[PDB]
Amino acid sequence: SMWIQVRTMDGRQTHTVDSLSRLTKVEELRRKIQELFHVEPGLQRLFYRGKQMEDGHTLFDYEVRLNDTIQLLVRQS
Repeated sequence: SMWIQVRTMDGRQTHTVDSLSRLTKVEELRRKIQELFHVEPGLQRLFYRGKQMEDGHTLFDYEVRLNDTIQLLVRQS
């Protein structure tokens, strides 16, 4: 069980996502992020240490650890 921070690329908005496991899928993270930031998954692009995060992969795949941060960019289209 784990928690991570999601912060916008501009720095202005941040939310903890919790009740995750290291096996959580990126697509599932996108859905959690929608509830908190109100951004449809299709417009979310997620970055971990500058690397774009892809569906089908887990947090463990990206080596994300407890309370690490991932960036959210919101596309216009």
